[PDB]
Amino acid sequence: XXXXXXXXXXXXXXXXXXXXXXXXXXXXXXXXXXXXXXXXXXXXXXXXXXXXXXCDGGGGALGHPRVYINLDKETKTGTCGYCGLQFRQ
Amino acid sequence: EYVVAKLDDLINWARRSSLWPMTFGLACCAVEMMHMAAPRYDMDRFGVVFRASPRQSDVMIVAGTLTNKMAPALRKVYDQMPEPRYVVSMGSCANGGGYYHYSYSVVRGCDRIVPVDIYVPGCPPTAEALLYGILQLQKKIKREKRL
Amino acid sequence: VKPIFSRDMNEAKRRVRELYRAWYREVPNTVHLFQLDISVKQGRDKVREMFKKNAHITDPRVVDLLVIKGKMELEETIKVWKQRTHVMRFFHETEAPRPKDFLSKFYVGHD
Amino acid sequence: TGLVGLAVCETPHERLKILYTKILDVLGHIPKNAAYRKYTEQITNEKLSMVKAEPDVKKLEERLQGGQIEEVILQAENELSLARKMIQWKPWEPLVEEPPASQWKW
Amino acid sequence: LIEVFVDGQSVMVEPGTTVLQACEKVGMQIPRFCYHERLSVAGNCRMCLVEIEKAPKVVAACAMPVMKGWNILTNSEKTKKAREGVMEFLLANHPLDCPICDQGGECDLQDQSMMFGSDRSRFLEGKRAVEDKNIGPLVKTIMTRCIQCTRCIRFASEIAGVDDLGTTGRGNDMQVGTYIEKMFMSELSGNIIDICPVGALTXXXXXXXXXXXXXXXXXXXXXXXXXXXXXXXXXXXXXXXXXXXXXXXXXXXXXXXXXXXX
Amino acid sequence: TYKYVNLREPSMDMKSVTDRAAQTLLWTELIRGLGMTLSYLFREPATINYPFEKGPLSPRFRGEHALRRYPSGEERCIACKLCEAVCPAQAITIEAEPRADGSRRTTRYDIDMTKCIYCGFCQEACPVDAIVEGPNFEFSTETHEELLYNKEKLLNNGDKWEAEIAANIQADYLYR
Amino acid sequence: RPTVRPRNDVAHKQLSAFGEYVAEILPKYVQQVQVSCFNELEICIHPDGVIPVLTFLRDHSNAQFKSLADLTAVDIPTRQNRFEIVYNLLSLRFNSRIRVKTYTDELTPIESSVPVYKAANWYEREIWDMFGVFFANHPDLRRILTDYGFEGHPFRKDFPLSGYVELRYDDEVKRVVAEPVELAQEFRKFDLNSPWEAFPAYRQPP
Ligand SMILES: NC(=O)c1ccc[n+]([C@@H]2O[C@H](COP(=O)([O-])OP(=O)(O)OC[C@H]3O[C@@H](n4cnc5c(N)ncnc54)[C@H](OP(=O)(O)O)[C@@H]3O)[C@@H](O)[C@H]2O)c1
Ligand code: SF4
Ligand code: SF4
Ligand code: SF4
Ligand code: SF4
Ligand code: SF4
Ligand code: FES
Ligand SMILES: [Zn+2]
Repeated sequence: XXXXXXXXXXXXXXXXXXXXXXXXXXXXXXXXXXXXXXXXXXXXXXXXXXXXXXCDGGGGALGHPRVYINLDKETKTGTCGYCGLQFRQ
Repeated sequence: EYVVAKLDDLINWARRSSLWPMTFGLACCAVEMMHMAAPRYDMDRFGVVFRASPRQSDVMIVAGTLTNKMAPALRKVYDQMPEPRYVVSMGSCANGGGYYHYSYSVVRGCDRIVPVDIYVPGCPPTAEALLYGILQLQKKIKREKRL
Repeated sequence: VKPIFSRDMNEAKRRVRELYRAWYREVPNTVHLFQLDISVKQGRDKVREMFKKNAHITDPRVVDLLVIKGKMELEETIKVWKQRTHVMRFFHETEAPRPKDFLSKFYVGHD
Repeated sequence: TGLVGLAVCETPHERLKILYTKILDVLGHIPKNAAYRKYTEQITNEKLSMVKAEPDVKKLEERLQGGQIEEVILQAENELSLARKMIQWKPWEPLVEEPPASQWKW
Repeated sequence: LIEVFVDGQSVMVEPGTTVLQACEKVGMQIPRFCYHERLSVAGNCRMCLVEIEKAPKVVAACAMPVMKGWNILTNSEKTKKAREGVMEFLLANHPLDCPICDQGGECDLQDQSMMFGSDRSRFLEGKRAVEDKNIGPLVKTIMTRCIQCTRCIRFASEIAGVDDLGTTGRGNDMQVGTYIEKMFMSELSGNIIDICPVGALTXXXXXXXXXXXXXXXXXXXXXXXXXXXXXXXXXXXXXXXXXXXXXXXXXXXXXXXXXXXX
Repeated sequence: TYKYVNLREPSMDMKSVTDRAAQTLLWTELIRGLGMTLSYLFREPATINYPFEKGPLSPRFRGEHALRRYPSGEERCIACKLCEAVCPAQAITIEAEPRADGSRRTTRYDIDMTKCIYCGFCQEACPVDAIVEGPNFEFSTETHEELLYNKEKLLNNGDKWEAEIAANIQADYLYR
Repeated sequence: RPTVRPRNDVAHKQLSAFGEYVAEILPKYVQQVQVSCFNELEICIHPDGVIPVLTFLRDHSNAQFKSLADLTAVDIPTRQNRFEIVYNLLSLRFNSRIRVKTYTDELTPIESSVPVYKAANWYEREIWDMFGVFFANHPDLRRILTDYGFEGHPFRKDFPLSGYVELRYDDEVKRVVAEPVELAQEFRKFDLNSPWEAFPAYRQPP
């Protein structure tokens, strides 16, 4: 999504009737690719066997402190503090 | 028409060949500036000559930290320089006060004293990264005086 | 007594007088030796406005410290020291400068 | 043979004996009740006995110095200046100066 | 008034004064979790355990009064062995939220681990998690971060009026929630987020906006609602976002108005 | 310990005096000093031309800042202000707002290159390992504005270096 | 303890003998307070006589210090008397480190250490620069670390880190480097101070 000319990335406003933005005219402004967090919802939810499940990115190699997530309510799946990954049952 | 465009590049090639920098020993950056002389990473007679001299030199490297005591001192050096002059702010202190910054004595930005064309971000500015500063300067010289 | 400083009450006033003569003689000398800058007459007017802000005199302890400081910041010219028309310049060149009024300052909106 | 310092290593005995006997008299001019005279005298008398017993031996120089006689002579040379300054400015004999304000803990 | 020496220094105290209340006169703060200012005196943690001069078992500071002239040491050998132990029990079943958690430096439990608890290691394997409790406008409540104490439980019963928070289970499954799905009433219950030591109950309007680190505090009386004075407002560059209740003797009873907190 | 720098009269009589005089009459030791550079000329120089050859490095090296992300999308930075307070230059600024619904990860994220003395402190203080210092040298601008890093974006554009970062961090977990 | 303790106290009682020996002279003119902690000795001195204390330890039969090398000063606004000039002294023959302190507010002049120690005059210039403490009977009191057109004293806790005159433009005037501009970037004031007392025994009763 883009408003007029400049494209919005990670919730950002361009300019109100072109007043603040003037430097980004000759040089092209930066934009993060897929910054709308569409890849967060694109990942499929994993099925759980236990009442509480531990989350990890990829062991001790990837930066993820261990958080236990509770699954009690049927509506709205529980997600960890670091990841957008959801768990059911 | 064709000769006019090609002769301009020949004058620009003269600065692309050799650049004489000022040896300012005003920093820890200056020790890394001495690593440009150190054989492992060299622009020495590739372009750089360590003869320096306040008048004959074309380039001046502002090495690191500048105080309010050196603020009038470095300004008069810039006036002694010839018209084709390029200023490299090698080091984070030279870019805008890497450390200190909010301090009373250290001048922020260097551009408040002397205008900068090429910025080098590194504290201990690695000689590998320092090699870019001279190579970018040579690349930046493209076209001078059309009419 | 405690503490000594340098002079006692009345003697401290005459130390300023000796300091005033030494700085009054240097402002014509710091035009040819240094730079033209502004004016010889305007440089002497800069002296009088400096001493007006310092004019209070309640204790000799405060006065004596001003003499030592006065024999330093005004000494930065006598024994020939590098400044290059940047140091030892007291007057603002790029000052706006702001005024104290409820109509002038409030229109610009400050504090 | 010469010492490493700028002071020349001169072969002189009893030179240490003259200076150490001179300083004892200066201490017994003005201070008498003070502890400064009472404590410094017994160290000097202990050192003078080592000079009288040992004749030009390096072991005598090794006692409380161990940097030859040249370093020990410098200790005696400034001792007369330190004793005269202590006699001129009263500090050891008299104590009557005001106490500091009650604050010390950071 | 009966006098009893605490850490050798003698301090005069009332006949019905608490052990922690007596410690305040000697200028020493014991490790706390259950309040002493306005909330009712209750156990249900055993952190403030102090050892007497001649006693086989340590007594809690909130419950046990001084009464008789008995010596009690704050920096004792038995107390330090106790304080390091209880901290490990509190953190054996703690969800690990510290970087994500709304509090960080403001958290009382965060400081007590640094000051009193064991540093080198903590023996733990497998922590239980609680389901998120229902909350209305103020305070985005997370039951996992809660340590299960009695502070907010008594706050709704005594200070706020309308009771909602209580007990739900028995073991390490008992939640501090309302059990029945119902939103919390306004009145003066907006100050409940400021009461809790852990990062469990924290204001939803100013959640994750600014941490306790790097925020300039200034005290000012609130304009909205009459008889409101002393409220700390964190600047944290340009615009103020968090407003917390400052301690007052007579003007306010250490609780901000629900209209003023949001 | 004592080592002594003074020679204490190398010349004594006849034979020891003449050779000490011969080096001062003509030169000898200058010709011997000439031979030191002579052999130094023949041996191969250790020189690296930058546009073609590259100098030695390490698995852990700090250059230009770039923030990493999870393998299945999602920004790894959690917004703590942890790295903000540790920063000795105060180059890093962070203001956080909730992302749409549920998630709470950043809004303002500027790292000044006018500041920053390069510590790896922000790499160390980070519990989620967001800022990982990649092998970077190439950075040269015309202005301060072009040099100081904006709200993530250019930091997120470190994807071109994140392939090396992922390889370098594999030599970082359980340190060396 | 194996890794928790740095060093066991053994020379502490040996260094405590110095805490008695100088105090055995007992001057109200000199001695006052003697503090000894962590293999180190600290003495504070009455303002009236500082030179007689410095002539002592120099030479002397019992202890030979000679080097009155490093010289510091403390800025603290808690006490009624502000500054605290701290002398760090080292012995070569004796191998020990002793400390000499001053307790006076010293906005009013204090006695110089130039006649006793040669390198002391350079440090005395720094104290007049950063703190603003004048030394009586001093030869050549000149500014070193401060600017030539600098107002006040750069270290004092009464004024900010940025200062009043700090930013130096060039702009409109061809040669004159600017001074009166005062604005700088915002230094974030951290309010990080931990609740609960850090250490016992250090707590003082109100
Ligand atoms: N003291 C006086 O002489 C005096 C007295 C009274 C009034 N004034 C007024 O004050 C002003 C003084 O200005 P100045 O003479 O100092 O300016 P200037 O030195 O001539 O500088 C003007 C610059 O603008 C560029 N430029 C202008 N027109 C251009 C065009 N058509 N195409 C490309 N480049 C162009 C030129 O670049 P290139 O060289 O690269 O083309 C030149 O470097 C005048 O406008 C005049 O009205 C002056
Ligand atoms: S940028 Fe780093 S290396 Fe260069 S002068 Fe500053 S502190 Fe020294
Ligand atoms: S409640 Fe306190 S200790 Fe626990 S995660 Fe939150 S901030 Fe950290
Ligand atoms: S929410 Fe807080 S106050 Fe309430 S029981 Fe849990 S830890 Fe205690
Ligand atoms: S870089 Fe790391 S420490 Fe800094 S805010 Fe992001 S997650 Fe927190
Ligand atoms: S490397 Fe150091 S100075 Fe640079 S952002 Fe990280 S903590 Fe700050
Ligand atoms: S703090 Fe006293 S019982 Fe919990
Ligand atoms: Zn996760």
